[PDB]
Amino acid sequence: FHWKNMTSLSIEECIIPKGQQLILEKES
Amino acid sequence: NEITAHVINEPASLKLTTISTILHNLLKPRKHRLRVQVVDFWPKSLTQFAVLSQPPSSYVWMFALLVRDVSNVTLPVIFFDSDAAELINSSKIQPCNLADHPQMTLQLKERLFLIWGNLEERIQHHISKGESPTLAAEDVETPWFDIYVKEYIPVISLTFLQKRWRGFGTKIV
Repeated sequence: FHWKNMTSLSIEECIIPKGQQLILEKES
Repeated sequence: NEITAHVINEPASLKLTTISTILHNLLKPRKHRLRVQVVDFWPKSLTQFAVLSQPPSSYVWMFALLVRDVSNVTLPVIFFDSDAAELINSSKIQPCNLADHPQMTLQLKERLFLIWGNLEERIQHHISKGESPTLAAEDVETPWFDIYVKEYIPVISLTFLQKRWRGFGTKIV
């Protein structure tokens, strides 16, 4: 598959929303 | 698929799945483990592997590795900021304007050599020849390593095209 990230990449896309970060942090 | 001594992972209880499984009951954040090979990367210049975050000259790591699994399917894995620092694993390699730091760029090349072998060389070879960078992957054997990815949906309907993956807990040694 031709992925978007292999042509363009921005800081927006790298930021994990605070709520989703909390889910990952707890399950760790 | 014997993994390199050159990549260590953080202690974790996650078990090994595949990229096929990841792409094929809801869309919440997930945390996977893969045994993988680097097949491509972005951006093409290592000179652009750190970007300006806060003016006038505060930079952060941001790049993506296109990785491939036993199941012949690829995934773009983003290394950003502290996770990219974790991977790089070198006190002397820090985010900055890389164009102004040739020696450090060379040091970055040498470190990333341990995860993608002759991939970068071949990718640059093709660019100079006027050919597609994707040709590089089949020219060379790149090493195998375990990688942890965190799956998430950033704020930029809501589809799968909207998911991103971020590497973490993985260091070059």
